[PDB]
Amino acid sequence: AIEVKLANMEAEINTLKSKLELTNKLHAFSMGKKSGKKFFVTNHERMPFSKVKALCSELRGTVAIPRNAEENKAIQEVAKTSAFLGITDEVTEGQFMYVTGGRLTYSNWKKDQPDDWYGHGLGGGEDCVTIVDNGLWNDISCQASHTAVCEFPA
Amino acid sequence: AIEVKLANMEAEINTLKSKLELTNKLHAFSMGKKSGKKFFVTNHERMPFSKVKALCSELRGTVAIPRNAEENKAIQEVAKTSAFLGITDEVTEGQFMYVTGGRLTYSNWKKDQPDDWYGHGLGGGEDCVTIVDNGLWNDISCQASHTAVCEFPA
Amino acid sequence: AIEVKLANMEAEINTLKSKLELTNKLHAFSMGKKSGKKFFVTNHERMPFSKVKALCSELRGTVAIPRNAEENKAIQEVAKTSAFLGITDEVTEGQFMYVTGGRLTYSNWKKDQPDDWYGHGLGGGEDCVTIVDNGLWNDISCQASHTAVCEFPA
Ligand SMILES: [Ca+2]
Ligand SMILES: [Ca+2]
Ligand SMILES: [Ca+2]
Ligand SMILES: [Ca+2]
Ligand SMILES: [Ca+2]
Ligand SMILES: [Ca+2]
Ligand SMILES: [Ca+2]
Ligand SMILES: [Ca+2]
Ligand SMILES: [Cl-]
Ligand SMILES: [Cl-]
Repeated sequence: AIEVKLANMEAEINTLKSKLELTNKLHAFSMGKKSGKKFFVTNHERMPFSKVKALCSELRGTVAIPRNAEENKAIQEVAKTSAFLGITDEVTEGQFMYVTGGRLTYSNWKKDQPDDWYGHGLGGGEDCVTIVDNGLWNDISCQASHTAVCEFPA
Repeated sequence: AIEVKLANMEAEINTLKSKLELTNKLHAFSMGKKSGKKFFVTNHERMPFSKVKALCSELRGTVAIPRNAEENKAIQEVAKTSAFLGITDEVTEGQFMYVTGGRLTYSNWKKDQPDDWYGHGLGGGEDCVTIVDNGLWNDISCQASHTAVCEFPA
Repeated sequence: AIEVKLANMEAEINTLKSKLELTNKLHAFSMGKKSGKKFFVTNHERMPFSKVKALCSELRGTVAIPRNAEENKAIQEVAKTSAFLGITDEVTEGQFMYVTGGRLTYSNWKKDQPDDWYGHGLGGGEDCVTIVDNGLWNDISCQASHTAVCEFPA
């Protein structure tokens, strides 16, 4: 009994691991993940930047980051409306960095952006960035509520 | 050593349980579940009430129930058409009841509703309720087939 | 106490098996699987036939196969564009077989199809099959890239 039972349970566990792996692969496929390509997902909820970061982290992902023109379109395609990107200049004004560290390698800044505008009325300038429906970027208040779009690896 | 092996397997199972909880959260998210809000989902197949209860209960859910405005809205936006609500007046006509227990509070009936049209010839009167595209409710025979839309806790 | 821990472990694994089954049922439902019907899913990615086969097999599914008009409509609605079907005449030219075995029965060929056309330039004739926007079929090169649509049992 004992050792045989324990050995069986090891196989039961290993089997459940593979089944859950498959379940994850099937769910990623159903949500449009393309082979060897990172994928973006949203629940279409609007919330402040801090909450987006917290939510994506809780899903073991990150706030969507467009690294090139293709991903930028992929993100605008998933969001539909304005969405926060994992890029901010909170650490040093004027210097945008990825939430995952490092300076920008790609940008699609809209005409007259970024400007750290104060007139929004939420207080402070603008330290966060949103991708709008046309794919263009705009620095906005991290306090404002925009669509949460999480990114998961390729 | 048996005990060590056993402890290592307990740790594995705990990892699997966490991974499954994550799988569930990411799925809810991908299907639009909003933070702190009920989760409404549908496959679009229409069937009699008893079947919907059996189906949602198989998924550890309940037939949708719009307890307030936003919820009634969410349901009507996920249903796309006439879908059963978890409400019935089989204990006392006119006295609708949440299948989960409790007297009907919020409501969005249609004019001339409920009429309890006992005359369809398929099974008594109209003891069930369906929400339609316009969000309004109508009392319908529980024998009739309508869209299955389940709800899951916030 | 070894035996108590082993018995709790058995119960833990079963609870996990039960939870994963529910997760799979919920996912299929959210993906549009009707009761007692097989369901079709796509990530909307285009690739050669061998790739689609490999991908669906990895998910424990098979390349979509219409066995009647309803299923043909279901697949057509899911794909939204040209997609490979699990039907080919690669074993014996002119005779179409299902990838899971057996001679093709139900068909929905477009007028003048199949024609084993070589004029595409991809080399060889046309041994695979795509369902197009209107639901009609066309034999095509297995080397061409079409939408990956997988089928999972009822
Ligand atoms: Ca076993
Ligand atoms: Ca700034
Ligand atoms: Ca700005
Ligand atoms: Ca009644
Ligand atoms: Ca009525
Ligand atoms: Ca326990
Ligand atoms: Ca051929
Ligand atoms: Ca052809
Ligand atoms: Cl800010
Ligand atoms: Cl071919």
